[PDB]
Amino acid sequence: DWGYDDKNGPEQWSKLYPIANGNNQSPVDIKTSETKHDTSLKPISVSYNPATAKEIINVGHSFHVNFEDNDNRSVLKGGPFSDSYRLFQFHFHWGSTNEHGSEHTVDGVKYSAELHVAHWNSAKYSSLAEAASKADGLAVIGVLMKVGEANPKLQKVLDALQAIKTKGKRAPFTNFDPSTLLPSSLDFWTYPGSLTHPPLYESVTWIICKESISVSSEQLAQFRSLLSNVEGDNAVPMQHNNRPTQPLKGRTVRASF
Ligand SMILES: CC1(C)OC(c2ccc(S(N)(=O)=O)cc2)=C(c2cccc(F)c2)C1=O
Ligand SMILES: CC1(C)OC(c2ccc(S(N)(=O)=O)cc2)=C(c2cccc(F)c2)C1=O
Ligand SMILES: CC1(C)OC(c2ccc(S(N)(=O)=O)cc2)=C(c2cccc(F)c2)C1=O
Ligand SMILES: [Zn+2]
Repeated sequence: DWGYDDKNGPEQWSKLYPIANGNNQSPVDIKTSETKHDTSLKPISVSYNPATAKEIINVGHSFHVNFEDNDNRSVLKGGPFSDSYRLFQFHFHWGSTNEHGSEHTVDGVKYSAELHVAHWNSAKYSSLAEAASKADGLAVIGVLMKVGEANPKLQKVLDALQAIKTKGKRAPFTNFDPSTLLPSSLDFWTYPGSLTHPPLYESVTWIICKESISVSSEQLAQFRSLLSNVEGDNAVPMQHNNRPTQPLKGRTVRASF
């Protein structure tokens, strides 16, 4: 139903998903003059087991790399968290052009694309499903991506894309540690927010990295070469899937630095 186009995109979401106009919506513009340093913030600690990598799948508006959810082999802790959060997938957002495709912005600056590494609170909840709509249910690391030099760490992901050309296509995807996609500095901002597309639950603690990572124009072109349609239908390229930033509505963005 929803999407990113002229008829079903972000401007239209609040019709079926009224929380689109909520007070903890994501993404946001991080104004660095207005962030608050939090000395009680601990360093971010991620520990992912490459063996938890399971599959890669075209979900129509995007593609996802899913991880096995059985145990806490791959976890995120530290930062603002009391609980350990279990990794369950990562994915990207990008734009119609190579220069304008991220979701979060920093001091009004839009980046080329964005990496999201999603986790759920398995310490407190029974399942991803139970956590999905709890204020403290999900944790997502966002990394801003800036077009420039090719990023060698993306290669395994990119090579898999030809195996998931149309909506619903899935392929095995194993032995990969997405922490290798993270920048060297783990300075970060954090703020309370939401999924950046429907159902838009305000269930997400966001961790946004201070440093960007690279991506080349040719690599972004591989993202856009995916199709949003089901095989057999007319081809619709997966051209863009980033949401505009949303008002902070009183929220405070905390900085670890
Ligand atoms: C909108 C609705 C019902 O939700 C999902 C979906 C939910 C959660 C996650 S995830 N990986 O947990 O974030 C990913 C996808 C799909 C979906 C799943 C596989 C292939 C596909 F083409 C679509 C849907 O059709
Ligand atoms: C299977 C999986 C991952 O789980 C949930 C989900 C489960 C339970 C609850 S809750 N907290 O019980 O209301 C909330 C969400 C969805 C889901 C995805 C898109 C739209 C939607 F409405 C639900 C999924 O695709
Ligand atoms: C609640 C639960 C498990 O989480 C997500 C989800 C996670 C992270 C982000 S994001 N872009 O990082 O904020 C956005 C959405 C979905 C989901 C729903 C519909 C389609 C889909 F592909 C995924 C879910 O069903
Ligand atoms: Zn995302």
